[PDB]
Amino acid sequence: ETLVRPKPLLLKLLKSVGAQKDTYTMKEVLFYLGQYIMTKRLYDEKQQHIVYCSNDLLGDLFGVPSFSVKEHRKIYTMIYRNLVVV
Amino acid sequence: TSFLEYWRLLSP
Repeated sequence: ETLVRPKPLLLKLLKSVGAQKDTYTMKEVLFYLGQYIMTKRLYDEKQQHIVYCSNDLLGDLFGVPSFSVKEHRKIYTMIYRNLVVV
Repeated sequence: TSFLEYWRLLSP
């Protein structure tokens, strides 16, 4: 119900995996973002919670060259800091 | 992918 307009960098990540809209739901932002890491195979193949994005656009949005998906606050900081809520 | 299960713990 609550819609978001993602900022230029976060939008290029969602759009680079096949998403064509500009206003998203939180479910869609999390789907397309998780699909971006899977398509780009950014996850550590053995412990798939670790995400390497040092030479990736995701790293600019994140701040660090790597993160663990278990760090929810850190992931939600990048998500809401790079979107406009309506 | 075991990645996807980890990532689903983000939402709702």
